[PDB]
Amino acid sequence: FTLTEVEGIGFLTADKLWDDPRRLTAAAVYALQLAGTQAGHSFLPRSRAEKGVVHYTRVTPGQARLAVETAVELGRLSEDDSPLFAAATGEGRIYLPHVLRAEKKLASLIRTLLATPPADAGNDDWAVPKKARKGLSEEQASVLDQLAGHRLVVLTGGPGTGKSTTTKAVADLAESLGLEVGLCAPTGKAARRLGEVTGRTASTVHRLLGYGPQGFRHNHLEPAPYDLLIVDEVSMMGDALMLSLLAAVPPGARVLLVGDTDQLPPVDAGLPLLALAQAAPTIKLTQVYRQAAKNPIIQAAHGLLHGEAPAWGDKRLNLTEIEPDGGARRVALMVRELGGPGAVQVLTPMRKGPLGMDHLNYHLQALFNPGEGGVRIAEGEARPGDTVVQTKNDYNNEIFNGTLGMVLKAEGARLTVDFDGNVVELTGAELFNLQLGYALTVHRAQGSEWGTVLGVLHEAHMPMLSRNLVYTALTRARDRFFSAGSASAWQIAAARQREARNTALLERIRAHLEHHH
Repeated sequence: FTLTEVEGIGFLTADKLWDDPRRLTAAAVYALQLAGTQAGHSFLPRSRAEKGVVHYTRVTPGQARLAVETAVELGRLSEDDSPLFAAATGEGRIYLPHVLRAEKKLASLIRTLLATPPADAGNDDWAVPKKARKGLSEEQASVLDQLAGHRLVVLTGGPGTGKSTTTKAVADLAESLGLEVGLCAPTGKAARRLGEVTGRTASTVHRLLGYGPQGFRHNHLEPAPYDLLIVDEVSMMGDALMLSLLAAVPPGARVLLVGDTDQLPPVDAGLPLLALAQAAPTIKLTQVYRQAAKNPIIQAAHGLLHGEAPAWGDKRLNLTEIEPDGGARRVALMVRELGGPGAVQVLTPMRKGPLGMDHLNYHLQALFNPGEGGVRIAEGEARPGDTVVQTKNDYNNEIFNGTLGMVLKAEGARLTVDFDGNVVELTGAELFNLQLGYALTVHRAQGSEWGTVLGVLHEAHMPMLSRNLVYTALTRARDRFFSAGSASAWQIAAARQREARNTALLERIRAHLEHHH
């Protein structure tokens, strides 16, 4: 059962391979793991931890109590009942030890960044000319002023706002002052877009941090060599990667974090951007561009925030009702009508089930790349001409999680794929870390943008029908968004604010600086 923690194997398999204290204390560890995985919680109150053990192992509640208690005293879980900023529930918090540590380290790192001024002894040479605020609004310009004598600044804003132009004004002003600017996003397509709009070279957060099988090269011992780090799409970053980034900022150096707080929350535990947007000096763009204002998609997205489903029927924003169980063929035909795979990106909330990703890919592949005798992968078959997605990091071939590839040939049980120039032949186990990429899930689509998007949505995706999911899906589209499924699925998404994550980061931050000195 000690296999619960070692990366790869877990409780799942160790259980159905095995009512003994060793099982129970590990089922406690497992209850917390599932907390992070499903709901993105950094912790669970004691009662909810105990309830998880009862659910996932079906012991008595005293056995679940003993399990959690045994896990704590052994160091396999952490209790915390410290009065943070708000303190009075009669109940302690339990964490995976490393998740409590990360949260405390991140809060501590955030506070020193907020409580210290920028410098190289105690210098300035960050000045704000009227030439620097050229064609910026009161708000967008204020980011340049806030950066003057603050090391951590946050820029939030929805799609209509001008974060691109604001980000460019920052990078321009900083390099004119002589500073080294580093540009940064969580995904490769986000990174690329940031380089394009700034007219510079950007990197994934992991590249910029020097990532490999050894971990991150850059950290407090060897900072990322930049006087100003610019990071975009921070909505996607959980506590863990935030910590790895912020810990890599040279002392006295600056960081500008830019995000859309209404996007989906991170996949990993935490809501750092949301915490930072509340504690750090944050510029919240509220002005939509004129050409953005007219865009139906941008308007539907803002309606979502008012818990209002989109108003369909526009040539740029419409919905065609389909039945999910047999409706994937129809989606493939809808894509053909739009000029095929090249002219439209299909998105779905989930991988499995009716109109899930696997369902859609089968039909997309059948209709646009018919054929036989390809190399079998995670699900279905890969053939030349097929798009592919890498689903976990290949450390040997240096292919990152979520890289899109083009299958050039599949011969025997060997797949030859071009990922973004990296032509690489794959076999064996690393064939099961590939999936067909005609249809992408909304989560895998985060940070990516297309001209037109076909978004599937139906009661069939019930658990995933949240406001944030439908907000992200919609903001993947620049020009046109077509939906397939049910109108009412959207109404259920719009009415449903996603669940509240357990995170104490904000509370820890406000502890560190407000009630201190």
